[PDB]
Amino acid sequence: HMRQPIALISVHIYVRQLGEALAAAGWHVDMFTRKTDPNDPDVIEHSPHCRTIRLQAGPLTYIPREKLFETLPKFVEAFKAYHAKYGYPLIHTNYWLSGWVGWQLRQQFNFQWLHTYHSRDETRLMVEKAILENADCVIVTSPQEEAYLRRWVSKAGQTRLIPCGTNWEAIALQMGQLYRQLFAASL
Repeated sequence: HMRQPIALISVHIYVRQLGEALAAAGWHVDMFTRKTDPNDPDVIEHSPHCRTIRLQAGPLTYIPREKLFETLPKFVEAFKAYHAKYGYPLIHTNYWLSGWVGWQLRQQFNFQWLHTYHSRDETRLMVEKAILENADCVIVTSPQEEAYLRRWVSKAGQTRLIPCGTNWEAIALQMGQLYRQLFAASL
């Protein structure tokens, strides 16, 4: 629908399943995550318009989320080689760490930026505030996490409820609709 090459970013199963259901509905989807082994493949094609791209960004090993922040400037540089060619009009970031990447990108480029929230503290809170303030839309997966965000992080920004679940077709349809809403708001 609406506008073509979209990028989902998950530095660290939410994104993999979303992008495949999105592409089933017709979106051209490139999903980016980090490499965690030097024998990892660079591109995994799932369908003619859906693939996962694994970027070398920090050590070629499994790094847990609580140690990933320092790898993000490298993830931004690796991603910028793909964004330099594909020019993604929409980028959808997953978890606050990928959102830092989205935040850095949005400071340099003009794209529709959506972010999905999920539930060191000093860094996370400042970054989560920056994302809420500058992203076009932040997705929460339950009222309880929306309640937490508004209580403990910030009241700023636009949040939308797309609930946790195992029906990825349904989720993708709701996400797709948001994408198109964002794109039409160009006026």
